[PDB]
Amino acid sequence: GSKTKAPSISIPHDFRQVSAIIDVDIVPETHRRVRLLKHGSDKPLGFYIRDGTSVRVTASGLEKQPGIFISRLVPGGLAESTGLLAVNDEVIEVNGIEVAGKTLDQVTDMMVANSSNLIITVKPANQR
Repeated sequence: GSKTKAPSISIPHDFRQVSAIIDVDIVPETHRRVRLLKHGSDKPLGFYIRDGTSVRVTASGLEKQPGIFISRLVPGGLAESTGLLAVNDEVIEVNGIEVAGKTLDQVTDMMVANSSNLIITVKPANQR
């Protein structure tokens, strides 16, 4: 019963400026689909992937899980072009294939199998 909510809340954030990486307060998780369009040419666009230990706090304590991150970033590469993303950031998907629980070799192979339609999902580890 009753219709109690706040239907219309209005907190307008003024910012119609083109977003450039100004970093002070909190880096948003821009799930940036970095796509490599392989078409007659198969070049590393500038993003690279890493396999490393991500330390998380579980009920078992501080544990490390294998996670896919960025390994190297080349200036001119789409991941660098976004600016919001750094080598520290985490990888989630390749095209439409999740990389979680998969080997690095497998992730690299997958992105080559699907290089012409390669879209990589990365998520900022620049948390605050």
